[PDB]
Amino acid sequence: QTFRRLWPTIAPFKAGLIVAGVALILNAASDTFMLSLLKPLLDDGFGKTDRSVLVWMPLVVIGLMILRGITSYVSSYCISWVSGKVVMTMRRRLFGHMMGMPVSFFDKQSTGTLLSRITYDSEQVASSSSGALITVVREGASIIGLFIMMFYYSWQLSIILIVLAPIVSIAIRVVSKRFRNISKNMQNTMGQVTTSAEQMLKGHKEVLIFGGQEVETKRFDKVSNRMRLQGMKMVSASSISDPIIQLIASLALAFVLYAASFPSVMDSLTAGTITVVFSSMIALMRPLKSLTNVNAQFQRGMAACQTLFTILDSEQEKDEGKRVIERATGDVEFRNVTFTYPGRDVPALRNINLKIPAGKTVALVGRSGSGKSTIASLITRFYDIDEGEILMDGHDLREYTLASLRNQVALVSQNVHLFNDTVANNIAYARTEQYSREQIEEAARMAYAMDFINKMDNGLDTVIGENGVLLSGGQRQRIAIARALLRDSPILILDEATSALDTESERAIQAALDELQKNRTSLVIAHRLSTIEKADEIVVVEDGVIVERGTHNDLLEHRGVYAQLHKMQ
Amino acid sequence: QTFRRLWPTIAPFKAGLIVAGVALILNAASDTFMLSLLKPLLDDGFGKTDRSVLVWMPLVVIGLMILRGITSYVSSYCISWVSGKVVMTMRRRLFGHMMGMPVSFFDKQSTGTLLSRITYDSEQVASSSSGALITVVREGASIIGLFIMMFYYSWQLSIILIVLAPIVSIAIRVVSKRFRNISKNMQNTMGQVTTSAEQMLKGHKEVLIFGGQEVETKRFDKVSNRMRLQGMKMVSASSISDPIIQLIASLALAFVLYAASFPSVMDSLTAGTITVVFSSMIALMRPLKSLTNVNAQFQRGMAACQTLFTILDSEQEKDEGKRVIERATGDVEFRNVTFTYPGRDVPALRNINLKIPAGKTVALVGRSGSGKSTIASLITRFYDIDEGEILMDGHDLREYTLASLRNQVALVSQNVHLFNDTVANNIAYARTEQYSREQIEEAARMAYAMDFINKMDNGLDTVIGENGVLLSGGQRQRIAIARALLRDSPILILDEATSALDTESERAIQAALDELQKNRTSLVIAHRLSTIEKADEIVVVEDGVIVERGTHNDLLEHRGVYAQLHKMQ
Repeated sequence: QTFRRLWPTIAPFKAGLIVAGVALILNAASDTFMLSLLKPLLDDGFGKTDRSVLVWMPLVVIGLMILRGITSYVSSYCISWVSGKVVMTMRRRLFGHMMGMPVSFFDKQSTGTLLSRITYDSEQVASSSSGALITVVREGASIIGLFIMMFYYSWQLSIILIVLAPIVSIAIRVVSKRFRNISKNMQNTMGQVTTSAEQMLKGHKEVLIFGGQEVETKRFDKVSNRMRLQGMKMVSASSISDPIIQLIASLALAFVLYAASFPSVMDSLTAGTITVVFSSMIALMRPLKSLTNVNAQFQRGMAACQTLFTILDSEQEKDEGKRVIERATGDVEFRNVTFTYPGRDVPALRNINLKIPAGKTVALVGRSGSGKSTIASLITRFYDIDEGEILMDGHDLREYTLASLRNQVALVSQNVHLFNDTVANNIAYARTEQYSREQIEEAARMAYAMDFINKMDNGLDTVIGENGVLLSGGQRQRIAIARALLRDSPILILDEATSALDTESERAIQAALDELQKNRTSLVIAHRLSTIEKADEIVVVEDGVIVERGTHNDLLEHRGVYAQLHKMQ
Repeated sequence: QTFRRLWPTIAPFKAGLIVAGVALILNAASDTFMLSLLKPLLDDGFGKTDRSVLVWMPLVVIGLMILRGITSYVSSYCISWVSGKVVMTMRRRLFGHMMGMPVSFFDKQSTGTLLSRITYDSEQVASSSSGALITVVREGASIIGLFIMMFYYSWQLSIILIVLAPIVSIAIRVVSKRFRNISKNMQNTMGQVTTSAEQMLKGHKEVLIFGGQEVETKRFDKVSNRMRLQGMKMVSASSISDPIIQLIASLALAFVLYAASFPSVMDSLTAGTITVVFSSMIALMRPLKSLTNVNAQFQRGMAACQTLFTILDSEQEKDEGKRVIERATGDVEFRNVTFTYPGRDVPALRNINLKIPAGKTVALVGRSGSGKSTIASLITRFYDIDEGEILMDGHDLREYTLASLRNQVALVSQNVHLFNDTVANNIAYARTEQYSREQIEEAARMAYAMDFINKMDNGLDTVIGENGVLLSGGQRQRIAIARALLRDSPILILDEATSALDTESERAIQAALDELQKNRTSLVIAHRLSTIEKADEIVVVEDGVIVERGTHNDLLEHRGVYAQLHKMQ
């Protein structure tokens, strides 16, 4: 169905398919013709000469279905490798859906969407490989059991099991429907086990540090019991499906009783051998069980790949296209640009038409919490949606090829999202192309005895707590400055990094980058006097509105806000 | 084996066990006695009177094994519910292993250890339920097929299939061994898929904000291909196991050829009916396939519950026991206490014997990054290991019942670990017992127009980005102060929370808590003049050593460090 758009994937796939199918074909050859042993065997009194070739053949056929063992295995390996590689493909590509998602909403929720990957993934693997393989094995045996019976034995007897097979068919049909539905929406509901995992992330150290130890327990209570009884729900749904196929195997098998009874009532036939055919009948219902269980388990397979295609696709929006911006610095000017993240809530910026040149490194100012941060995601184009619009350098903000554009600017956030790392990465990361640890060594050392860890330089291969845990804030803070010591891009901007820092390496890095980078606009906020005197221009934009700008020295008298800023401290 | 310590879990379990077992017993009754239909059926020429009761019975037996359908289902539901509830139990309890782990090492790594839960969990469920249930169904049919053959038919024929069954036994034995081993260490190796998920967490927004878009791809390259070819590795290992049981079903089934041949060579018997018994032989090898696949899949089951018991247990260390500390404030004094997190690296604190009373709220000072933070985890007893030792109030730090002890102090970290939240939690969380939103309303409002979000108070039910994303830093910072507006405990301490804050609500909360809490020692660091004048005592402890303390006013001349601190800014 949708399975038909599963179908395009690739051709060598088709090869493994044919491999397994013909394999089962050769499961069937000696199960049916197995009956073509027992069949003439049993009737003829074996005589001796008949007993001769008879007693001879089991050696042969036994070599034959043990052969069917190895062949079966072959096809198993091949198709398995096929299936696996398919999973591989999806996992990456739809990871290109999730990275393909990115930030604007992908802000909202994180690790629920995460576990989509791992645990909307693995069980779909198992269901795919296991389920599919076990399904295939079945119906060749069943089918052949029918056909051999039908024409290869008897025609009104054909009418018999072909009374079964259409009706049987519609049975698998309705089962496939009701159940593909129910357990489909099930795994939809189990994505809330992914919720569970997500929240139990959010445990981490926090409750531990308040001493709230029993609310966790409550958390796994509400969701865990719900989802676990949920599992039992669909297990009972499964063993409910096994009857509905069994009750049609009860009416179907029962119709073999009619087959058992009706010629028995009036036999135009010789029972004789064809009695043997009934053995197949027994064998026929033997795989029955598996299917239900299988299908249930396998139903999973169709289902999340389903939701991954469907629910997984959207929004890597675009770029009009260009080059990179050269390191030649543009000028940052916007027109009537304002936004707020939520909804009907009015834009957090009141409104603004940006203007600055580059080479003017201006002190940005506003009382915090103000969406003062927004310009970043704005200017970094985290948000394309623009009330008012931007052509920077006579060409619009969104005409600029994505990374190449973003190769205009780097930044330090209000805070740090970092890795477990040695010197290896979050310094050397920014663009790994230069990892040179001469160049990295002293390049980070351009944060000037951030090279110094405490009375030490770290065993430079020693990895860190992901956000830095293993020591107090300063050094990692300085790292968060250090990522910008490397990549240079036609404009750079930094903010609020100084949190626990000393004033020393702070200011020395101020003038240091000044010297280094004069001619980019470098924009920043401070609660300290640090840049607010020395930034070659000053601007105070508070909340979503600019109160003032120009040279701060004008603004100590011109307003009281900056005055008191200094005047207090 | 270890399965024998799986065994203690509970009794109603035993009930469901008996349920399923006797169930399969009644699968078997009419498969064997099914042969006890075909058997006398086929030989006797049916006559009519023989044909009468014969053609009669299929109605009966067909009602009987369709009965076996419903019975089978019953036992399925019951045992399933059993298995599920067992999983539930573990998931919580060993979550009490992981919380049972806590911080000291549990610092080191987070979300790899995480996915242990979800994806060392779910597949173990599937393997448990599915695998176990499918296993049980098998050997009752096999066994009975043997026994009915052995004594219920023929004794030297007993010798036949009991030539099989011991040898067959040792076959399942070696399979169980080699494979329990190999796929056991496999899932050990797949816990590195949990690694994968963990790192792809660490993608989140960071690379996105640098523009490093192709290193991710590399990350799923190295691990993803490895683990996926790893899956194929154990799939091929499985379909390698199916032969080794098939080659002993090739030698075993082949020994049925001997059974087929040897009496055929010289028959002391009447073949006749007992020819029919061979049908069972065919049916016998029919379940064969499943086991291998099953066992492989099921092997998973033993395995992580294995590693969960084993690898999951340790360290909720202890408490000597006491009451809570009363809100009556102790005095914080240590003896020769110093530590550093890493290894052979010498303690980050040089050494210290703490002393302060409570009611003295002292300005703690040191250049940051210095392990200045450590005292927290120290004093909060995140680290029991103490070079030098502590009896605070003549009774040791570790004599104090855990939370109750920690009910002496609350704190704001150097940073924020928070939730998606409305007003609902991270303010109201601290101890949910008072969520009172009068009391919460103005209790958080004790952060004084932190009540104010921007020109607004949030729709007070509006949840936030987990770390607060939806607006700039200030308000959530103030929240991180607000968690301490509620819980009071015989001492409180706060640090570095003011990061983007204004000075206004900062200082007003300073004196506000002063007024409110005088008589606890309240200890803090600042890069601002804020508390450094007004903290009723002053201490500068830099790096792992105390340089100075007393009244700062003594220390502006007495050292230059504080002087310049002010004197610069």
